[PDB]
Amino acid sequence: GQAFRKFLPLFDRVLVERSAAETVTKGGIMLPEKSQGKVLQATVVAVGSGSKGKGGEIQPVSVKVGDKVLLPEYGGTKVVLDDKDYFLFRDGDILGKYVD
Amino acid sequence: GQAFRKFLPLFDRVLVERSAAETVTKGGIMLPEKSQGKVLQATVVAVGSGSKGKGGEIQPVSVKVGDKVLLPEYGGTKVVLDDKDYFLFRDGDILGKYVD
Amino acid sequence: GQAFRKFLPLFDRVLVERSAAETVTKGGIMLPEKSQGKVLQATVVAVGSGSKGKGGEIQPVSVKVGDKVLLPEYGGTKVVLDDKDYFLFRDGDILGKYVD
Amino acid sequence: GQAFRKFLPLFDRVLVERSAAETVTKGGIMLPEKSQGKVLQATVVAVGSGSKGKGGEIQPVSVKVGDKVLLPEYGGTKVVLDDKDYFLFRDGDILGKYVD
Amino acid sequence: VKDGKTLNDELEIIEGMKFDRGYISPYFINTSKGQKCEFQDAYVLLSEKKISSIQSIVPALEIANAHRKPLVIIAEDVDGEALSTLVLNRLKVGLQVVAVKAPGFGDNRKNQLKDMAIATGGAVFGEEGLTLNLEDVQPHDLGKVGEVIVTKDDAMLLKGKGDKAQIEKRIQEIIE
Amino acid sequence: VKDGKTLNDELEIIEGMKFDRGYISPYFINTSKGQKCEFQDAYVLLSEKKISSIQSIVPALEIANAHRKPLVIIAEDVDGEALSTLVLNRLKVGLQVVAVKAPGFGDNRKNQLKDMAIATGGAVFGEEGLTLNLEDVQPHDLGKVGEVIVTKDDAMLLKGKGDKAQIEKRIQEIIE
Repeated sequence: GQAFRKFLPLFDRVLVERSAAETVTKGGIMLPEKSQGKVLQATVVAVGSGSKGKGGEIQPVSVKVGDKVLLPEYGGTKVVLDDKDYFLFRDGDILGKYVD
Repeated sequence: GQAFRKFLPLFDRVLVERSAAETVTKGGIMLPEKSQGKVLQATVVAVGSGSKGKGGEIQPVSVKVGDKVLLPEYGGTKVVLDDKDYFLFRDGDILGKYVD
Repeated sequence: GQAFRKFLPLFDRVLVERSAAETVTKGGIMLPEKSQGKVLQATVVAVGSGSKGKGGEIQPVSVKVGDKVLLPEYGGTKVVLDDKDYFLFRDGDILGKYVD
Repeated sequence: GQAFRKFLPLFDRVLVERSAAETVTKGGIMLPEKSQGKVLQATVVAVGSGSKGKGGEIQPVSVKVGDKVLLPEYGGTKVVLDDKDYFLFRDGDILGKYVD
Repeated sequence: VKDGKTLNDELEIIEGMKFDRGYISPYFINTSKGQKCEFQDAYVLLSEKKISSIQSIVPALEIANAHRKPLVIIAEDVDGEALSTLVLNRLKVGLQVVAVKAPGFGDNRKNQLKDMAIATGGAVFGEEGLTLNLEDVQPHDLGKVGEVIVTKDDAMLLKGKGDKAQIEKRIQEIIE
Repeated sequence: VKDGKTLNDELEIIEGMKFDRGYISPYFINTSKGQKCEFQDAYVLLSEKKISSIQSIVPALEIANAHRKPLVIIAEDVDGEALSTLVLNRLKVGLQVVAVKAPGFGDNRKNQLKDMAIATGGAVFGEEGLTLNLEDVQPHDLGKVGEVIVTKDDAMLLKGKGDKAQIEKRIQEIIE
């Protein structure tokens, strides 16, 4: 498993960073802040070593660092690193990967 | 597992597209939009690589891409790709396959 | 497993000590006590011998004593040792490790 | 497993005696009875033979008789032996051991 | 002026710091006299909000018993738990304590307890923006009063060693 | 015209920007005089809605303490948490602050706080369609006032460095 700035998740946790806030629209209009919620697209920066549940050898996380992923809506813990909010999910909870 | 337009589901997830909206009837009449609900017949476009739960080797998804399936009613996450709503289910939740 | 001052946690339990209270701010201001909650950063001081659940041989705890960890928010039992409050978590509940 | 005065716990149960009531304080003051709750420090007097759940051979209890332990808060059954209240916990529920 | 009861007029000069409020439990009476609790060279614990649990009250009584001096507990109220601890310590071996509520409705007491503190010398515990708690007290944090009388309806503190140079500043504050 | 109390008539010319509202906590008084908080060359933090948490209030106080100037906090209200932080910073080492509610009651306050802002020079935080938050403030985002007097019932800002060329535009707006 790979770490981040003085941080390392345990057994499954993945530390991701949500993407931009989408302030303005596509064409020409601009949006407020109470709207737009939390962006579900994120990038993975920290990955736990391997899955505790796997018998004998640990089962390594599948999402590798530097990937873009479609986060779920609810599950996730807020961590603060360098005054930047990062979100720690579980590897099972990550919906999809933006491979391209 | 096979991917889609810059998207790839995780272990069991399957990305399908619901079929037409059924605007008009069979014979000659036409229907509104608040009715007709969400169509349960869909086509599978993205398939996760394999089942995490299977010990040792991964268990690959059964529904292969390009098939028509009878979706369930409740379970499913709304994803947006290219401004088109696609729905991510789990492979266990897909009721039946329209083989023909 | 390693013990502490006349104390030794059972199978999965891990005993940690929360970090400072953060009385003043970074720049120049100073804060009250009803605020600031409970610090989530702690140091592990006691570690149970091994995991009971593991078949045959015990599975040892991974967080080793003397490490800094990002505790969870809810789970944890309050123990008092030498008139100092220490908190006993389970090893699965510890979110991250501050490796550096 | 070892027994007690005409008593023997089954498959996991541990019979322990809670420590003193802490009537007076450290320095010089003295306390009432409605306060002070139930002491969490106890001594183990009876230990079940072995764990039923373990496949094939039984998994023996870890806390051995004559030890001091930090009991949990809730779990526990009240038994009366010789007009003395003893409490039967499960071996998993015992938080820590006072080794010294 | 008040409606008297005798046949003649009477001039009553209430001296010291007296407030129309007596002890809570009728077990602190150590006088063998007309229902009075009488202390000399006593400590004073001034609390703004209630003293509910046995936890908060124990350190002050520890200090008092260690120094072996009586103690008055002027607080918003003494809950049944700390009250039971106090009465228990009183009826057996004999720690010298007594408890009383505050003088004034909501707001006046917040000033009057501060006046009492600086008149005897100490700190009001539980203040809004001071962050003083009962759990961390010290012998220099308790007020000292020469003579204390507590009957069933009124408490009188007489000789507060309260650093007159600061009570004079308080007097100037209140006159302004 | 008002019902006077003296024997003669009196002409009282309320000068500057005065509103009938005083400080919240009686701990900001640094005058040793007739119950006044008196500042010179102070900053002004104008908030439309309440300042509830310790989070939102800390950056403004950080700016004030860094620049070492007093601060007035004119808001809809100061919640007990930010209020406790302010009083704590006041009673110990001595950050110079003082807080007051808004003058107006309804929409009139929504206009009057903007008037005060442009008269002193700054931005009202929490506006409906402006998206200005307290967490991101800057030294040029706070108003500046030459002299401030806050008593128990009224606050007076006297000299607002507020870019008179724009307050004149405001005056034309209100006259139209």
